Amino acid sequence: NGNSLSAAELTCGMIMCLARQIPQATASMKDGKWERKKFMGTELNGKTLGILGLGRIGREVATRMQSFGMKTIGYDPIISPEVSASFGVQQLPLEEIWPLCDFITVHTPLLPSTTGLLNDNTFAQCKKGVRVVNCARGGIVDEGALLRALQSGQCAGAALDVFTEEPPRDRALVDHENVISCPHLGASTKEAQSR
Amino acid sequence: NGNSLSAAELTCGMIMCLARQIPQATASMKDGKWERKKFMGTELNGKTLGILGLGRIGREVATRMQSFGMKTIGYDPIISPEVSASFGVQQLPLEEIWPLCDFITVHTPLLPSTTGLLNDNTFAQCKKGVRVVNCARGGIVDEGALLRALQSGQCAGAALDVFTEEPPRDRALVDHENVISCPHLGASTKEAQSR
Ligand SMILES: Oc1noc2ccccc12
Ligand SMILES: Oc1noc2ccccc12
Repeated sequence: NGNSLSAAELTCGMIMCLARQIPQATASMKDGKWERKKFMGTELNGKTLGILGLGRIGREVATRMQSFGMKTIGYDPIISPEVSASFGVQQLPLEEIWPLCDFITVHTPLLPSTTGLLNDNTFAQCKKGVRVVNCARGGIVDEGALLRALQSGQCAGAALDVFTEEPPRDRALVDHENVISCPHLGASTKEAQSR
Repeated sequence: NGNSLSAAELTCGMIMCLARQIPQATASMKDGKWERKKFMGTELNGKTLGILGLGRIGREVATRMQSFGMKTIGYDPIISPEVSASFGVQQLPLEEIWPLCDFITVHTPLLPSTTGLLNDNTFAQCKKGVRVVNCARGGIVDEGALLRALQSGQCAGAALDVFTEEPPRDRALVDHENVISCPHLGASTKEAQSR
C-alpha cells in the first residue's frame, strides 16, 4: 500500500539482476577477477514476463517492466481479463502461462493454493532456462523444486527476497551460483518506513 | 544502435542496484549472514535522475526510469531542448543539474570536454549522498575524485561498468563497500552479439 512501491521496485531490480548477473559480476570484481565472457547475459526487450498475482504490487511491476519492452502476461483468480488488459497484462490460464515465460514473478498471498505454486510439475512445464523471482512470501516457490531445477538447468536463475524459514537454515539454494538473494528487504526503504 | 538497448538496460539495472544494494546483500547472504538493517535502501519514485548525454542510450534510460516515477533532467550540448522534451527530459545547464540530482548517469563519448565530467569540482556541487552510474566510457568519472566523494559520503554509492584502465590496476574503488561493478558487460548480451 504505503509499501507497495518499495516491493515493486525491488522485484524489478531482481529481474534486471537476473538478466545481467550484476551481483555475481560485482563479487567476481571484488575477488580481483575480470571475467567478461562468464557473465554474458540477456536483453529484456521482447521477452515474456509472467506475473502471478495481479493486485497492486503485481500491477506496478507490470507497468515498469512494460517500459523495457517486456510482454507481460499473468494470472490472478479474482481479477478479470478485461481489468488486467487495462494495465497491459494478458491473462491466460496457468497451464498456458508456464511454457511462454522467460521470467516469472510471484505476487500472491501465502495460501494453500499458492504454497508450492512453482513446484517440480510447474518447473517442468516452463521453457528451459526460465528465470524466477520471489519477493512476495516464502514458500510460494517450492525451495526443493527450485534447487533441482537450478541443478538441471531447467531454471537458469532465481532471485529470492523471502524464504520458507528466515534466516534460511538450509543454504544450498542461497549458495547456488545462479541465485541472487536479499534478507527480506522488500519493505526496507527509508520512504516506506517513514509514511 | 543494435547494442543501445543492452547498454540502457544495464544502466537501469545499476540504478536499481544502487537504490537497494542488491549485490552487497547477495554477498552477505552467501556468507551466511542475515543483515536487514545494513541494507536499508531507498525508493526511486519521486527522485531526480540527471542524464548527461541525451542520444539514443540516454533517451532509452530516461523513458524506462520515468516508469519508476523518477524526474528526469539532463544536458547535452548537441541535442535540442525540443528533441529531449519529446522524451520527457528537461534540459538545464550543467551548473543547474548538479544540485538537483539524487542519481546521475553518463551517456557521452569520451572527449576532452567529458573526461572528468564528474570530478572534485562537480562532486562538490552535487547534493550530499548522490549516487552515480558510469556504463558509458572509462574516464568520464574521475576515479580519484569518486573515491574521495565515497570516502566523505558526498557520494553514497557508485556503479561502474567501465574504468580508466581495464581491468583497473588500482582496486580501491572496486573494493569500496558502496561500489557496484561489472567487467564491461554493457554490450554483453546474446542478442546484441547476434544482431
Ligand atoms: O490465490 C491466488 N492469488 O494469485 C494467484 C495466482 C495463481 C494461483 C493462485 C493465486
Ligand atoms: O561535450 C559534451 N558532449 O556531451 C556532453 C554532455 C555533457 C557535457 C558536455 C558534453
